[PDB]
Amino acid sequence: VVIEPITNEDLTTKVVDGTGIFDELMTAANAHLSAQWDMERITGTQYAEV
Amino acid sequence: KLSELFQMLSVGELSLIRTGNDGQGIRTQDYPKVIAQLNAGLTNLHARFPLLEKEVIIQQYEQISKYYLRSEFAQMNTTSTEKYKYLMDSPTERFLDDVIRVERVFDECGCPLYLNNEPCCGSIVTPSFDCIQIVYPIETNALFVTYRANHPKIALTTTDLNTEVRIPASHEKALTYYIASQLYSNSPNPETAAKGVEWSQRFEAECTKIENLDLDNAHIAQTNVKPEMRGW
Repeated sequence: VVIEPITNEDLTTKVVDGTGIFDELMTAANAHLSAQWDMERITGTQYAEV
Repeated sequence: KLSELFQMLSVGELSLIRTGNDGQGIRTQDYPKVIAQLNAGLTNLHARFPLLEKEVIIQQYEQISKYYLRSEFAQMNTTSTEKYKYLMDSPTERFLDDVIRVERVFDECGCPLYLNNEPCCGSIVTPSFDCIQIVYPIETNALFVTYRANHPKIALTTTDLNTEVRIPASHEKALTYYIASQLYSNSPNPETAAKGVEWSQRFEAECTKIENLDLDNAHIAQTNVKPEMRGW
């Protein structure tokens, strides 16, 4: 197997929809948040607060 | 001008909010949001204060008894296909749908007529919010309706910043506070809703101040004519 170095770009791409691990985790949490919010269960303020 | 109002909103009042763009001018994409709120503010000020009163001539036709106050029936609006245009507009007075309240109604000679009077069967009644019903229309007559007028509506898609906002400098702050209150009150965040409420209270305080000082010469008393009418 070929191991790759762990660089800064593997954690954060410094973009909201980045290719990093933190960015992907944010996108995944935002997916659940959007799924809940599409059913008028939370307001925009609570969406941003969570 | 609209450019000055946009700059004033961007820096000073709508500063710590998205629409202000951190005090670097209102973005060219948020125009249809400040303009919608600006129209509401101008309408509020022009309805609560007499900042513009105008008259419109309504020519009476033999077969028409309900006359609608719409530009579709205007003499200068040539885009409409209406067979009879009874509104008598001029290049000076254009009647851009800017009607807030129909106050007084006269005739061609200049004799005042009753408005919304039931016992007198010679009065001009108002069926709807924009209609004028003449139960007795004559082909050789014309009305002289006088109303409190609104600011010519600024279109939501307006891009020219040279469109002049005709308000006195004393009501500039009142309008700006109203815009801030309306834009701050959309969000349900308690902290932002409190600021919106504070802006609303400050706008209602500026209006109260202008009423107390009567900067528009609105609440001015008139000569008493009751002794003459009563036969003293």
